[PDB]
Amino acid sequence: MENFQKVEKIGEGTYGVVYKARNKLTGEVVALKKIRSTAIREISLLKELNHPNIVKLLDVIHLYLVFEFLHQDLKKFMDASALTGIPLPLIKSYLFQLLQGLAFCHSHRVLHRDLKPQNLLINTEGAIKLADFGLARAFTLWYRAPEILLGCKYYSTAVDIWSLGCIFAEMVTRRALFPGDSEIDQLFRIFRTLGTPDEVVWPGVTSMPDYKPSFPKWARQDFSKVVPPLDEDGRSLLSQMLHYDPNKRISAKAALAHPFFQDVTKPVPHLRL
Ligand SMILES: NC(=O)[C@H]1C(=O)NC(=O)N(c2ccccc2)C1=O
Repeated sequence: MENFQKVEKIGEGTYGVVYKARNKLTGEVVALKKIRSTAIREISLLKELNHPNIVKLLDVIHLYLVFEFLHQDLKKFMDASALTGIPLPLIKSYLFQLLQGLAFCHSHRVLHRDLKPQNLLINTEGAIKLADFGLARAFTLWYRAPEILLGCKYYSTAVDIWSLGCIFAEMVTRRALFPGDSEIDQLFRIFRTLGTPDEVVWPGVTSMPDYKPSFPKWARQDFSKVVPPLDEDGRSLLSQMLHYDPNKRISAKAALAHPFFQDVTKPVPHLRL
């Protein structure tokens, strides 16, 4: 658009093509997202959701969304760190920061609903920020909470804690926890790991729209097997983020007080930009 000069195509997304652009009025570099009234209302409310761990929506040019620009996303970083693995102190700092952003948005009744590594942006200062926050409501299974896969219509902020659980496990193991090709394959990958849910562990699950009594019954695996060699604090946190039951699932604000974060620090990553 006339205020901007597109500098380079960054890539793509569920919403459209993403470009690095330069504001000609001010020389600021931004991310410009070309999208494919209640939507623009909703998208616009997102302008007021400012937190240091949420990528800032600067304006909405009715659609192009102009966002604050960051050089790298967590998927690129993990891919680069795949041989060696991200050091624990950094995983912990990132998790802590993402929990802060979530707790903020969740306090304002705003959910992401589509968290994935390509949506988590990182800088050289050690920050990590949530991109595309809110855009789903305003208008890749791998990070989807089981309530959504089972057809719940009124899912909650819990869904983002699940997604972040899955990411936390991926940073630690250097492998996606639940890499599904179908909703059913997504769900079976989950069940094969945490076991097939039932009323014991998830009260009301059997009433979910897509629940089937004929689901194969798998036994739960130990978390020490799922995220070796994460320590006890980390595993304990992770198990609470990955509870089937959305009401048992730890809140972002609760997670921040977990003892895994007792010695959280803010390391700086090794970025090649
Ligand atoms: N602000 C953003 O949403 C973008 C950003 O600043 N930088 C960035 O690399 N991306 C991006 C991330 C992953 C794939 C394609 C583009 C953003 O979406």
